[PDB]
Amino acid sequence: MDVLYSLSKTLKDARDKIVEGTLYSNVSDLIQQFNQMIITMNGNEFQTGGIGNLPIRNWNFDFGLLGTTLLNLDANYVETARNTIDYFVDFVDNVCMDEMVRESQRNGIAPQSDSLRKLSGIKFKRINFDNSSEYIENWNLQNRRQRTGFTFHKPNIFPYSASFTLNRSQPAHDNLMGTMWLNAGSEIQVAGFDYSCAINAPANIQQFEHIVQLRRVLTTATITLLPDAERFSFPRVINSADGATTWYFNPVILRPNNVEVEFLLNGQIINTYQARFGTIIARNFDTIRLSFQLMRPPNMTPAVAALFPNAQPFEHHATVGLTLRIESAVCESVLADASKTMLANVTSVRQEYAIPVGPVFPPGMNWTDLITNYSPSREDNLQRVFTVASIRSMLVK
Amino acid sequence: MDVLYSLSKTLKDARDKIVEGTLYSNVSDLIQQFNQMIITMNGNEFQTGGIGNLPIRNWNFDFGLLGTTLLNLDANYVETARNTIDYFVDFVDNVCMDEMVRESQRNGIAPQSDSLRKLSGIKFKRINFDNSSEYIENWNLQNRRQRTGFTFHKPNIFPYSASFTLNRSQPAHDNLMGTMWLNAGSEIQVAGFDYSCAINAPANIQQFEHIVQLRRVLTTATITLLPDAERFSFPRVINSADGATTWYFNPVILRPNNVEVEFLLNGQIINTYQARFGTIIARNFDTIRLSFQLMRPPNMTPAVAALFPNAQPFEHHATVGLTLRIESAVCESVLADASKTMLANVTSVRQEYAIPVGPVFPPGMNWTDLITNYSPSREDNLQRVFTVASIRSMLVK
Amino acid sequence: INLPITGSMDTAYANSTQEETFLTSTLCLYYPTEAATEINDNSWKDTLSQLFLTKGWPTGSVYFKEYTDIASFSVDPQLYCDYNVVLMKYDATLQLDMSELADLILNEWLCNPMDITLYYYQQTDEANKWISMGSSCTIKVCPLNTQTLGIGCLTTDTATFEEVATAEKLVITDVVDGVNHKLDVTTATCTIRNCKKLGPRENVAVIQVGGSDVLDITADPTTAPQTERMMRINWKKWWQVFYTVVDYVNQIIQAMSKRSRSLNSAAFYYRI
Amino acid sequence: QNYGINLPITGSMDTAYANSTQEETFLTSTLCLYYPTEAATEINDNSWKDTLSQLFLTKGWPTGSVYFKEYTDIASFSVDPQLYCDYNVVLMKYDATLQLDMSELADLILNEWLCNPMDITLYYYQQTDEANKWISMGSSCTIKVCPLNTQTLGIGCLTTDTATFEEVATAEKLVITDVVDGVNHKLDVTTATCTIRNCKKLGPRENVAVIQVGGSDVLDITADPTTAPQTERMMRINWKKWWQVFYTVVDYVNQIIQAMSKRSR
Amino acid sequence: EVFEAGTDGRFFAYRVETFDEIPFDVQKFADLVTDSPVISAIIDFKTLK
Amino acid sequence: NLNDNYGISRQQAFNLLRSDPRVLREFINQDNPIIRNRIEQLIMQCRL
Ligand SMILES: *[C@@H]1O[C@H](CO)[C@@H](O)[C@H](O)[C@H]1NC(C)=O
Ligand SMILES: *[C@@H]1O[C@H](CO)[C@@H](O)[C@H](O)[C@H]1NC(C)=O
Ligand SMILES: [Ca+2]
Ligand SMILES: [Ca+2]
Ligand SMILES: [Ca+2]
Ligand SMILES: [Ca+2]
Ligand SMILES: [Ca+2]
Ligand SMILES: [Ca+2]
Repeated sequence: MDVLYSLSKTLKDARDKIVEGTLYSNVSDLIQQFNQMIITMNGNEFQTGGIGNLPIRNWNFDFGLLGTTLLNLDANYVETARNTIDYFVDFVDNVCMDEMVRESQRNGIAPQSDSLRKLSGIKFKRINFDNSSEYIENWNLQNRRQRTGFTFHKPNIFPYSASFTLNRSQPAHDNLMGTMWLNAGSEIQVAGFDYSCAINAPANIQQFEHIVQLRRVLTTATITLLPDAERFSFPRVINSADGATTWYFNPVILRPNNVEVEFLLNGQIINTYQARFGTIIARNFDTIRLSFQLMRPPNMTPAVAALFPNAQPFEHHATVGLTLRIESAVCESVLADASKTMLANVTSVRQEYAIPVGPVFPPGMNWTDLITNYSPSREDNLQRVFTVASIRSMLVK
Repeated sequence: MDVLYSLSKTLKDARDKIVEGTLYSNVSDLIQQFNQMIITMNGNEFQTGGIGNLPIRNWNFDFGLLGTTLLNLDANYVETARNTIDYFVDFVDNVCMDEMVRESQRNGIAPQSDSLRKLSGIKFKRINFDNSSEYIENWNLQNRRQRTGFTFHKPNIFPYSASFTLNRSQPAHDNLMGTMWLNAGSEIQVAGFDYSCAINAPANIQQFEHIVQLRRVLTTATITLLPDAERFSFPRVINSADGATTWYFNPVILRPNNVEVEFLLNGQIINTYQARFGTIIARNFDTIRLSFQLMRPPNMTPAVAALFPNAQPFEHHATVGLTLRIESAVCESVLADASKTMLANVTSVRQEYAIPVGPVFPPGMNWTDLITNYSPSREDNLQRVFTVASIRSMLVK
Repeated sequence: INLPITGSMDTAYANSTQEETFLTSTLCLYYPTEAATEINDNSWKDTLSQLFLTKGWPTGSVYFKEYTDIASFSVDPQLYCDYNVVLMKYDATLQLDMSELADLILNEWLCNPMDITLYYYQQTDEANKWISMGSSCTIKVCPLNTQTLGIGCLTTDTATFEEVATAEKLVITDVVDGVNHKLDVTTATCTIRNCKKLGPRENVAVIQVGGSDVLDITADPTTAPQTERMMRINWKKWWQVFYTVVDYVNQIIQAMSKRSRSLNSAAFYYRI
Repeated sequence: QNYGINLPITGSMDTAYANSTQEETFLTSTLCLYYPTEAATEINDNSWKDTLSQLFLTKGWPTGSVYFKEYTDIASFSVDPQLYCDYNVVLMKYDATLQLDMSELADLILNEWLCNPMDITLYYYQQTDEANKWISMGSSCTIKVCPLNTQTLGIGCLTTDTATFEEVATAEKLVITDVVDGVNHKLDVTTATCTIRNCKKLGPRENVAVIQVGGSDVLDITADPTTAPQTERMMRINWKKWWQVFYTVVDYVNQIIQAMSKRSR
Repeated sequence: EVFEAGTDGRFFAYRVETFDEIPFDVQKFADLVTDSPVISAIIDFKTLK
Repeated sequence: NLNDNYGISRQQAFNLLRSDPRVLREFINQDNPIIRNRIEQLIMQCRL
């Protein structure tokens, strides 16, 4: 894999650096590297494909070296170099498209797409130039096991769940208490709703708690915690649990008081925030506990008093909300984001070449069912395909 | 750690192979390894202990080598070898005890017991002889990432959980429907009981399901499934949930029909078995679903018709049971069994030298509360202490 | 039950309890004698049964319980059916009577007996009222003070007591909540009970056959609400009223929901 | 507090048995006895109620938690029994001629019936299960039934001549009728002095306790002639006086209330 | 793969080209006989072989 | 959608084209949501 990244990087740097008129003092090292790559590759025959609608291709490298005699590169040299480079680029794209599709429950880190097994030999190890990118660096590190980490902007770690929970229900659904939540991508919008506005409750206060349990630990998360969740703040017609009947939900927002956010780890508490909003930090957390309240206003104007009476009809249901969006984060494991096209490349390749469903990844690689069960085998294979996807995207975008 | 296992193995093989009358041809390689170890050790001063009742011991090595001039061994040589081996054995045992008692959440794989760090240095790497044992082998594999495996016989993977679940309950507990399970160590005994024998239910059938969600995956599990679980098959007097009142349970065992055992991994079903009892196999699974039925016999003789009347008293309660034992299995992680004593050695050391409760392990290392939350920190520390416990057990038993 | 319930918003579940009972519903109308008087027919019950049969209700599911007058009906209303409809005529001289009947049947009450002589009672919350039923209930009340004397009344002279009910069969009395009252009631002809208001009774539906909406179910004067199961009609004949009810019973039944607390025959629970 | 729903309950087997709720349930509950007039007649004392109350006070039941409610006779009691308390006891005298009525009383109070009304002038009724019976209360009920065939015609009876109907009751104050389940019946009843109600027997009422005072145990609660059960709250005694019976009840009131259990509905 | 069956309680699983018995697989024969076309055994395996 | 996500063989594709009940019910027993949704929609369109 390191040699695959090295091929991709030196081909990128050859298409960038080697241009007409440039100075050999700037590309001597890269030309020695390219010539060594050519030498190491000359005499090998590779096969690529053999799964789904991916064709079966054969590659046979017999090229000529690049002259070390010049001082200023001319177009008659660049043209030959690019004729040589386009073949390597097609070969690398095809290898990456062979490797992003395959899976294994046993040693997923161990390569597939047997051309890559061949490249893993000891006669190909002379190709390595530099491994600086994030994914390849974390690859080499996690192999030489150390404290690694990928940086993410707006990560997709929450599987899509839009659901509610009723702690007081009736068949007519006229006096309820409960909590609603949408956990999607990087956002959690939660809303505790009481139809009585905490009149029959003790101290005119009603509690709500929402516990989210991540499958992989994060670190150094920057979070934005705002009140007044939006998508649980307008009229609604929601179905019962059992699907028998429905019920109306006409919300009226109130502030959450004595609010609390606990970022935990293995049941232990790590960070705690009380009545703070806006930007917050979490140094490490596998679990989030939001705890908020609905406090009936002791004083009330005529309108709001006529909205919160002491009888059962309760045509305006009091609510207390919280939006929480993870903006940035850092994770030892590999996930999706709103910045990087690695998952998109992988899924697009699989969908294009009609890859049968395998033992490890879910059908179609739907991130919901892929993060609701993120077992080590899935994690390893996902890291591998994301790394070769980064590689392929350094060349063909 | 590898050098610790090396020390222990060559000391074991020295106490075994180096005996009167034997032949230098059989032990020359081991003697060269021993003398190399001595040359490496000599000049270093180690410290050991300093936690709980472990005394603080300072080890200074200045030894002589073992001759290579003889063909047959004599007692004048065995005696020297024994006086030189006893010191190393005491040193290794004390280091292993100092290491089994230390914990850390930060890099639990990296060594505590700083003498062991010193041995993990790069001058002490000439001591390695053979990393053959299963534990040290999986350690080296994990360091050089690969698909490991520990073969367990009767693994204690289930935490002790005896509990019931009532889906149709009353205050007097006179017509009940529910399921009762005892999940202990390597075995499960589940049983679904109906006091009406499915007279009002549709089609004269009642469905029961139990979903065991393991904490770690297993592979190549050999399992023994039988009907009519025993410990839920005689009269019982059980307290309710709140421990406020009790209820009686006088069973009558029937067979489970429409029985289905599903071994799942990541929610994807993997293995399915229908009406097959005896020795069965599961190849990869993180979850088990046992789904059986209680079917009212449509044709009944008088002695059994007098037990299932159409009235509420119901002094005989129809039941259907299932027992399931995981006789053998394989796991990429480390657990306890009915074959190996590593856990017992660890807990015995700790109970003997009175180690305070650590941040990671619970007090006394109750395997129930230590498998219930099998977090990665705990898993790492447990692999580590188990490995050094095996190492120590190879010397002192 | 204390335990929680869960749900979702994407699913199409289709998985739900199926069971049996009395044959999938019952319905009971409460119509005034005036209706059968105007009709002057002895087959109209069967006519309405065979009509309801078109709307789905089988033969042995619809029932009619004639009541002579609102007060007579208020005297021990024994509703034991899975759906109850109450046709009720408008009379401006009976507003309080036909609002007390509504506050009694639409809402669910938990009543304890009361011994006027041996004890002096009081109200705790804004839902702990005193309901009295019988043939002629004349009630009189004297509030008391911290030192167990009277306030504008005398513990001995019953004439000094303050009158709140005169020649009423059903009375629903709310007095100041937090003081001890002394009562004088015609215990020979009426029984008084200390009742507490609970969640509503979704099994009854009032239908004001006549004039505009007047029923103030909530004794507090600030709400004056109007529930889904509080209907109005404009009438000049009774056959048209019944045909309307039958043509639009599915909406009545969509507005009514079976009980939740328990089964019972009267309009209130007894808990001593 | 999700009423109107039924959810899976869960627990464990490691929790310990909690304290004795006795000496608190007595205080926060009420006990109602139902004795016959013959008892107070034999006794001929005015303060026997205060006496039994001061005796209960030793067992724990406070003064105004106990209630006594007389009834002249088993049939007058069967006429609309209204048992509204938290623990009911019913002392019942034995009479071989009243056996069926004092068994119907048991089948009516020991259990919890879900009762829908009935109108005979319009409809013809049929039973659906074996627990959907017809209970008739009043002062003198005279019930006659005519079963019908598939085509709405009688079987050994005519749908006009009420004399040809089949008689199951004759001037009974309480009746509990079970008929063949699957056939429509036309009914004749003394509606003026009797109300009939179509009732389904649900699970039992754990709030009452019948105590037969005399003869052997005969009460066949279950209408089906196979069970003939003896429930836990179906007690027997042998008597020659009544003071001994009341002292027995008071001394063993804890076993009685352990056999009983506060209601569900 | 050919799966036979009879009301008399016989069941033979074999191959098409080289008729050679094979262990009979219930839970596959059933899922096949449900949907897949079924054929008469006029030439049943005994006489066929 | 099926051919992309649940990668499909030549025979399964040909038989789904021909609307073959055998393979249709093999998928419906394999619990393929891409097909179960279509079939539930056929129900919700065959209601009335
Ligand atoms: C309801 O049934 C459908 C199909 O039988 C199933 O997919 C769904 O999961 C069931 N509902 C629940 C809550 O399991
Ligand atoms: C439970 O019973 C024991 C034994 O009588 C008593 O010591 C304890 O205080 C009781 N529990 C409570 C909460 O009173
Ligand atoms: Ca009035
Ligand atoms: Ca006055
Ligand atoms: Ca009041
Ligand atoms: Ca009788
Ligand atoms: Ca019957
Ligand atoms: Ca006859």
